[PDB]
Amino acid sequence: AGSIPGRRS
Amino acid sequence: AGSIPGRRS
Amino acid sequence: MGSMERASLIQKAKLAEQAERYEDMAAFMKGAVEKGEELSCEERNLLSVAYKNVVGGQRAAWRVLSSIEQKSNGPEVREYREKVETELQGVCDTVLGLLDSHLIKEAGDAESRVFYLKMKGDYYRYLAEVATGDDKKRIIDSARSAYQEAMDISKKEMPPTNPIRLGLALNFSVFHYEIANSPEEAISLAKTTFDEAMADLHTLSEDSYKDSTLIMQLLRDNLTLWT
Amino acid sequence: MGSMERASLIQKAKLAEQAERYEDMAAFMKGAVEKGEELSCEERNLLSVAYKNVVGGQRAAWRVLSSIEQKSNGPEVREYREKVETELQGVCDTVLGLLDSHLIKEAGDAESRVFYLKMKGDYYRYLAEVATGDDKKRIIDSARSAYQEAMDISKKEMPPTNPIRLGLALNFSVFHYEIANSPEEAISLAKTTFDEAMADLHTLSEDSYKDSTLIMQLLRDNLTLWT
Ligand SMILES: *Cc1ccc([N+](=O)[O-])c(N2CCOCC2)c1
Ligand SMILES: *Cc1ccc([N+](=O)[O-])c(N2CCOCC2)c1
Repeated sequence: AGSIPGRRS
Repeated sequence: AGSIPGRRS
Repeated sequence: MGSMERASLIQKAKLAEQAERYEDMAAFMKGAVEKGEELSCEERNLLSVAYKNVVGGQRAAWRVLSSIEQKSNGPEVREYREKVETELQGVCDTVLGLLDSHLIKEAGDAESRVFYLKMKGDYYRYLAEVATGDDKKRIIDSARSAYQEAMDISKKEMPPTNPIRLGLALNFSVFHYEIANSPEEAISLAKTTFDEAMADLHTLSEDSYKDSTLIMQLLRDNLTLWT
Repeated sequence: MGSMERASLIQKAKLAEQAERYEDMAAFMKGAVEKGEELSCEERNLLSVAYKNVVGGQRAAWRVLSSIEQKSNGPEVREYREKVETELQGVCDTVLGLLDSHLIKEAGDAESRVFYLKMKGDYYRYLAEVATGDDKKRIIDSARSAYQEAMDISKKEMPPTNPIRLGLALNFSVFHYEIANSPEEAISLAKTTFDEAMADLHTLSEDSYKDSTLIMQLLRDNLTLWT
């Protein structure tokens, strides 16, 4: 399903 | 202000 | 892209659009233009969509960095804004070069010639957004001249509801408001364009009506913001 | 980036994030890693954000193209899917190379070592998503081994609410569900992680509580989809 989005510092 | 968005065919 | 077939470049540009890979899409469409044949209506749209997305990301980044730089006033913010600006200018020069070699000179029908001259005005306008000084003046005049030739053709050869004619008028009005410091000319052009399109809607099919009214709403949106 | 100062690369990576220029951000952070010094907590986050955005766009494009290719079954869709796949693999290999030369070997504190080993598991996982055959098996084992070492350290050295420990467990559970065909292991890991974090929330400040509960909600979201 969903991993850590991790696209914003 | 806004020009033609024009980013989708 | 010289070793790839024209039809394969067009197919891959459509796939790149679906995958939101706009840099790839623009490279495929540049390769297709460089085959030397004229572009169909659909192919012109693919060319425009690809480069509009590429330069649109660059313009948004340039605006973020320019705002940070203005607030600050080390060399890093200016250096990075300059890097983005040079990349943006390179994309604009690439598009303008395709139009000059040789899309415009081979475009005889009003639909193709107006489309390419509007693109020429748009990409000079994006150059003008980042230009400073006397260079700005000649760049601004190049945008104005391209838009004006497109307007002259469109008024002679297209109905007032034609979507390309409408989008040209919309973008030329933005040029007047944002670049040329002529807000009254912008408002007058948007109003006259809207009113003349309104009066021609009765001639259209349901599908054409939808296409034309969508762009008319953009003219109205600008008029609401400007008045 | 060898001629740019380390501090300037870090500053420009932060500007690139604000401008949503993630390819630039990743190139700046690669340059910073290649200066040879260890990375601070904030610098590790910049490295991860930059590459996560780059590979995230590639993965989304690969999924679009893979779906079109599966529906079709000329060479163009396969050729373009392969092009995107090779680019994605190159980015993963670049990240893995930075971790191997020499971020992991110099990382002694639990926070840095767990962070880098989780990244190693993630980038092998992205390689596994596009791998086919026996190559898939060794890539899958490399992801599993990195995640397992990170888990072993995190359970010994970090509280159950630590956000890195929580995100590692979340991503390892996704590995089990999506890559390793082990949905029961995925569900068990997510449940145990959530429950042990719940029981440790009482020790946290308001700000730490917010950080931990945000990731716990992601574990719960997966459990809801999987059960
Ligand atoms: C792998 C992981 C776990 C937790 C968090 N976090 O609490 O934010 C992250 N972040 C890394 C930096 O970007 C946002 C996500 C990553
Ligand atoms: C310049 C212009 C005017 C109208 C339209 N249109 O009706 O769609 C466009 N499109 C070009 C292709 O991408 C969408 C916008 C452009």
